[PDB]
Amino acid sequence: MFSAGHKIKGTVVLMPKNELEVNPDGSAVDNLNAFLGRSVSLQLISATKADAHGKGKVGKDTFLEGINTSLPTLGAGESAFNIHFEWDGSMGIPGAFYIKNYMQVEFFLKSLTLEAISNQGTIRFVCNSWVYNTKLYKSVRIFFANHTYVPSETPAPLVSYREEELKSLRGNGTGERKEYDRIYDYDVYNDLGNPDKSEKLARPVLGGSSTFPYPRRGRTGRGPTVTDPNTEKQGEVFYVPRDENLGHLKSKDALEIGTKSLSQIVQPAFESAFDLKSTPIEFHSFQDVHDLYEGGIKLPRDVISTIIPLPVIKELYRTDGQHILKFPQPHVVQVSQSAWMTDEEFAREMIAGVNPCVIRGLEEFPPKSNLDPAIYGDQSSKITADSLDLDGYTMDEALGSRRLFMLDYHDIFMPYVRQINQLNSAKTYATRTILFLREDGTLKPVAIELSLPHSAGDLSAAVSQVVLPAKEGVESTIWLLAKAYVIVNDSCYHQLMSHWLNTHAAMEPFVIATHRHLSVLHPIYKLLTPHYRNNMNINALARQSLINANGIIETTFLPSKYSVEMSSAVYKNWVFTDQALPADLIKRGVAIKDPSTPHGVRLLIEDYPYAADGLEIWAAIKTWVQEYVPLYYARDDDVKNDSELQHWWKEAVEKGHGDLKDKPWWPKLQTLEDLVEVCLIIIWIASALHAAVNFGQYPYGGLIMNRPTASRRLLPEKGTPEYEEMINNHEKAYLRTITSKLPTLISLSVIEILSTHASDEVYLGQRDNPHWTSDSKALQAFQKFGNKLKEIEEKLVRRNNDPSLQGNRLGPVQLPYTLLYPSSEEGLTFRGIPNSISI
Ligand SMILES: [Fe+3]
Repeated sequence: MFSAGHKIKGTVVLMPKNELEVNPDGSAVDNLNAFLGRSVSLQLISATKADAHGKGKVGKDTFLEGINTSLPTLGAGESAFNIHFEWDGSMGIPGAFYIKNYMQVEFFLKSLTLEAISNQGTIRFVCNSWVYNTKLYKSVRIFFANHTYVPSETPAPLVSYREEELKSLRGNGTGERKEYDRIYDYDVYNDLGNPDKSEKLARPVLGGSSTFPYPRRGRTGRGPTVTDPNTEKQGEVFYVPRDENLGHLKSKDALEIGTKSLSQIVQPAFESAFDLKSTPIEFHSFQDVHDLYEGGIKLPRDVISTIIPLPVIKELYRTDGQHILKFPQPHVVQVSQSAWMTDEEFAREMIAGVNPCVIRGLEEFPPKSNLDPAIYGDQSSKITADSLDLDGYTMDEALGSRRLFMLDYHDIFMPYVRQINQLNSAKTYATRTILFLREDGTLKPVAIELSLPHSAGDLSAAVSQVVLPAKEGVESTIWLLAKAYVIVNDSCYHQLMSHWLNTHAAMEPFVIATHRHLSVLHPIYKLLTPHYRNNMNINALARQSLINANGIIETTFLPSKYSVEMSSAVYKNWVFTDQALPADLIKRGVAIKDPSTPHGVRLLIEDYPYAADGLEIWAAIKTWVQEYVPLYYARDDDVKNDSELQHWWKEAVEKGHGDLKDKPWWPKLQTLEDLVEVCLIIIWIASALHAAVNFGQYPYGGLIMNRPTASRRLLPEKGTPEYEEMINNHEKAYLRTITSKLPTLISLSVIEILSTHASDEVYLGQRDNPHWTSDSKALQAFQKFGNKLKEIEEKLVRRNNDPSLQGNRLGPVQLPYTLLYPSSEEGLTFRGIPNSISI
């Protein structure tokens, strides 16, 4: 009965821990009824009625009453609970709530729904957050209703709560971070080396210096190593704010745990098989490589037994359960097993492959170098115009008609060649490949320059050289090897720069800044956060097993211990505004500004799959951001006066990407134009850019010959048995040059995991909850965005089905370019654009 205290009917949906992360000895059930009694209490907070302090009034401690089992639309191992609050109309309208978990074990709170049949009828709270036992928290967990507000629009009673929650999220910059902590802060990459285990595992700190600038990462606070105070000590779990590590109902969907298992468990098992000489140490012919996805590879019983039961890992190979591991057939060989060897495919993959964003237009000949000849010797190119086959065109005609392009790794790799070549089993060249756009619209490679630095007293007699296309004799073998050296350069740049640096590492500082300065009520927070899903989690796991000293990348890629620092050298030239698709195309000389076109740019290679499909996605995102922003910012002054926004941007730049705060190109955030730009670029990088460079890894690189990760020797001298091998056994010559069999098994496994779409992925044009905001306007705009993406996909399908575009969109491998199709089912699909860098 009501006595100046009326009742509000509410429903709590939560997931018991044994749902998102289960294992036999991890189901401490204590079913539904244990959540009753005095186990969980919530308190409504008023958004309209305030106390003597200006803070909204707080209701009574209310405990769950019972298990609600009414609506079908409730899945994912979720449970609904009935609860009633004593909230008289005088208490105003609830806009938030406190929650205390008195149980020992934490649970995952999905939402609260107040069916307050009066005003708006229904008040919704989308929580999606783990609630640990109350004794573990310094302050009570607070959640807000799904309303959106810029700081100036926050209801007065909620103003203090909004700011306190942000202060809580920031922490104070000290202390070892714990599992239940939700503290976002920055730190340099000083956690990769392992000096305490060995001086050989000591690595330079990346970030915080002019020698090694680098984006910041999430602070973990484990403390100094015993031997080095600048290096953070080892830890079995690399912390990420609690909700950044949400589980999966299905174990097979926890793809990010794969790298740890592969490095620590699978790799040592593979190694033993080789140490015991139970399998040939090297591939002896191309068929030995093809065998991996056909009949498979035979390994010792206990190596199969070590692999076969592991979650995620067991999904990577088919097995007989005793001796065979069989990898899935890579997309690149599904129609033709030899097409990867063609010059047509080599050039096509530069515009439609795994790394379609490095090629540049060449407007002068010969190509020039900006490196010091005093250090590296004469840097003039040795490629002669007269030696090239440009389909009848003269050099001047090719240059003027904008038909000359290049894949230039000369200046990028030259500074590292000497030190990489001093390593055992690592030999590389700083390569440059010249390409010509034929009249038929396809690209053809016309020359490759294999350069080596030359200094006084060089012990090595190896010299630089230019290799030209050849289809027969030893010359054809030399040209095939030349393409291999180029792809090793490309694979390394792709893995470390196009992929790791530009997406994973560049985005983390924005994730941290967003949680530290934009409240969950903020429209820009709601706009950006979906594009951060799993990013910090995958990054922390990467720092621990992928990019760490002796981790997966160092043990499978050419640069070895120099891998990650090379990406710091490249970061010196990373420009935020150049990450925008149009600016990138223009900067690389593959497109020119053209106001008369729909996208504002004219492509110099009209059928450049990545760029043409990408511009369509870029346009759809821009339209969405341009429609969303106005809903909350009427004029430029509103942007300038948003305190959270200014704080967020100031920190993202001066702290997150602090080593480059001194650059002239950082956008200011004083106008509506600036805001749309920064958000558009962030969303682009997290979704489409990452998808384009990530999901083709196994599809193209699943055949080691197509995408070698390392080279082990330079070209042989004419009078040596190695030279004789090129003439007599070119397959063996090729295999001895590229990645060895053991590291191949490990790298194929990693890229297989990274190219897989978890079944619980949230794609571009999707949100994890249909009530992310109460604002119907923002909800309409998002609907248009999704409809437009479906429209774009129909168009890309037509492009792939158009025979006149077969040369660049399909190639001799007959693999339709689907990497930029917005949607996809689960698996290794070669399509689908996730909202974020989630793997
Ligand atoms: Fe990735």
